[PDB]
Amino acid sequence: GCGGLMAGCDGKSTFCCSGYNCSPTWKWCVYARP
Repeated sequence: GCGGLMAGCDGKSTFCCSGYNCSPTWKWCVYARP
């Protein structure tokens, strides 16, 4: 659903809320920085 700032993601393809990005090494959603 909507997860951001160390939010539980669990999935390298899981999408966060908005502006966040799930990390495959930490399994959570944090700020995105390409």
